Amino acid sequence: MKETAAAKFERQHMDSSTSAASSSNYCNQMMKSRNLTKDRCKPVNTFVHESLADVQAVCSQKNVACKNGQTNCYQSYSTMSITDCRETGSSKYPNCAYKTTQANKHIIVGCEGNPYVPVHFDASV
Ligand SMILES: O=c1ccn([C@@H]2O[C@H](CO)[C@@H](OP(=O)(O)O)[C@H]2O)c(=O)[nH]1
Repeated sequence: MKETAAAKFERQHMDSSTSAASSSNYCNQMMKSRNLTKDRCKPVNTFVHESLADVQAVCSQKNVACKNGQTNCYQSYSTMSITDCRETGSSKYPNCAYKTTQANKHIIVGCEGNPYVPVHFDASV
């Protein structure tokens, strides 16, 4: 099989199946099930609770600078339901542990391809 950059973005950052984090253990479960903690704990990761179509649409919205200075980033006009997963103080690989926090923010993504879709999650603002 093959995984594209766009598909990896979906695996790492999309969860359209819920309107918001579904439990206090959501991040522990998702960071594991989406294979985001294989070799080390990832300190922060955001999941977006919106339709794929609505997130892909961001690539036709507000062009902004990525934090690294690249100019292929785009900010959403809409405010989106997101979950931020962040390591707790006691998290220690291979037993990675996360606090699940709900938010409603704009997202900033990097985009590529035809169709022109997200390949990178840059920030929420
Ligand atoms: O609000 C944020 C900021 C960063 N990241 C993620 O944290 C990592 C380092 O910045 C990135 O993961 P990556 O290298 O696989 O693309 C980025 O997507 C988030 O998930 N949410």
